[PDB]
Amino acid sequence: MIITDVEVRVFRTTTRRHSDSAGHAHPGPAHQVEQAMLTVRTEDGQEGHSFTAPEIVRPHVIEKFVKKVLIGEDHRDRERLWQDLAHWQRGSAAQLTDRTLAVVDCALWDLAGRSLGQPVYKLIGGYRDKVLAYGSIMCGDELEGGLATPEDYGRFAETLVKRGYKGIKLHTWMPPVSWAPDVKMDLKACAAVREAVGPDIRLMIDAFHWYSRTDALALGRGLEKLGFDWIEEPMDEQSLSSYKWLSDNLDIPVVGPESAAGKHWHRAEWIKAGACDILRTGVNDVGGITPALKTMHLAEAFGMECEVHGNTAMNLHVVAATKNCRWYERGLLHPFLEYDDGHDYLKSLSDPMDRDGFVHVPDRPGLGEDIDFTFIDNNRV
Ligand SMILES: [Mg+2]
Repeated sequence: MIITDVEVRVFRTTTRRHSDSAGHAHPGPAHQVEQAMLTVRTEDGQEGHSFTAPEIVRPHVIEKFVKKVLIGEDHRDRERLWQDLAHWQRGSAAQLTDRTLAVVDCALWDLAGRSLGQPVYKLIGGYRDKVLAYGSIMCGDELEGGLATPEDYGRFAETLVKRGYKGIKLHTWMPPVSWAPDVKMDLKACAAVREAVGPDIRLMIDAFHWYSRTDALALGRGLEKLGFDWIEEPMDEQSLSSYKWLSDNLDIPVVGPESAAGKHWHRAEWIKAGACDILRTGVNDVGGITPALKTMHLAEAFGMECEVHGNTAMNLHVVAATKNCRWYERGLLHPFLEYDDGHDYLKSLSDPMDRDGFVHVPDRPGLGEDIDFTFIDNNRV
């Protein structure tokens, strides 16, 4: 069960998903994007895999940090290995990130699952085999017929309800969109969606992540008359105090923190200070499945829900293994893209959804990602 190799394979995936200068996703021309796959192998030849961006698992990080911690170690000692990596972050000159911790932890979970022939959520201790998912809409754009106007969001929302989604979350306009951000426009989009889907579909909004306190209050107040389930990260999450203030001034539930650093430790501070009404976590945000589970348990002890940020198997398994999370986040979605088509490097979807809005966790070992190793080999960088 001893780890003998840690390898990274970079390949090209064909996609229409682009990201602007601020990191927001948008649909664009079909192009090839470099993707990396991390593989951990043991003495007996068993392997575990996980995907991430090339820079996160580049040679510098693999040689200086990851191999030194994993090679020659019992792969099942996930807590000891995660803690070893966490301990080296402070002195890593800012290069050993939570993102690197997440991919390594995920590969370790996949390795244990594949080695035992067990789905990761079943190994953790399963709670549910299927879970409701909300359609998470991409940030706004300036594409005619895409997500350029409030009406465009309303029209896309109708399409998502038809698909089966019981919940819908809007990500509104953000720079570099020429005129963004604009609280009034964001509210018009929210109103358009509510008008289009009716009062029975659950709605949420994840607007510009850096609004001032005054703008966030105006946004939240406008959401009141629309009956939205929650307002997500409307202000810079580095300001815990701003969230304590905003929560005390809004009726609508505030969910967070999504992007704030500090992993589960910082999440505890948000609970202690009453900075949110619903907690938030994510495998990529807190450094892996291991710390994500800790954040779920933390929230549960306070009788709170903890909504998991992000799609893909790693997050789906956390959701399936816990009770205090209302949804699995399926997206990001856009009218110009067909999410159900999947990825070219995966033979099947990790998160198939039925016509009733329930995603069914695949009955496959580990994270259950149906990897097309042949495609990856044929498209190596
Ligand atoms: Mg968000």
